[PDB]
Amino acid sequence: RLPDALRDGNRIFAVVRGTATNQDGRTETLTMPSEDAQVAVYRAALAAAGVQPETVGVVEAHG
Amino acid sequence: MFASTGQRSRGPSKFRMELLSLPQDEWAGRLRRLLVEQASVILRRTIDADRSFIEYGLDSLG
Ligand SMILES: *[C@H](CCCCCCCCCCCCCC)C(=O)NCCNC(=O)CCNC(=O)[C@H](O)C(C)(C)COP(*)(=O)O
Repeated sequence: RLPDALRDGNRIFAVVRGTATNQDGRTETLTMPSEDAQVAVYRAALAAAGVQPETVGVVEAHG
Repeated sequence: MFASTGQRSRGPSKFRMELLSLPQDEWAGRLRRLLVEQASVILRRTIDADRSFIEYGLDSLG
């Protein structure tokens, strides 16, 4: 927890502020991804982190 | 004396030519029957002409 890490003065590399989970549902096949589901989980992560997409400049995709 | 013959001399798709000869409206029915037959063969089970192949289990490999 970031408050406790700051309180104990430990080495901090970076802070994660939001994580989200979503499922594609019934896509075309069992392995087909869903663009809409990906957008939904992006929105959920942005909302949970309390931040705007314009703030983020680097995206590490599954690729 | 020739009796009959059944050799695999199909070669080019006589189906394509016979469909081309037939009026374009017939093309839908013949293609429908061909697809239904082939899909029933590959999926091993008979199928309906309107039910989705997804609900018949047509995977990526299929
Ligand atoms: C994760 C890829 C991990 C695959 C590992 C395979 C392991 C073999 C079995 C493990 C047994 C475990 C033992 C338990 C007792 C991943 O990041 N997925 C790659 C991206 N995933 C996808 O986007 C699916 C990839 N697409 C495709 O390649 C096509 O969907 C396929 C190949 C299904 C064909 O076309 P179809 O979708 O039209």
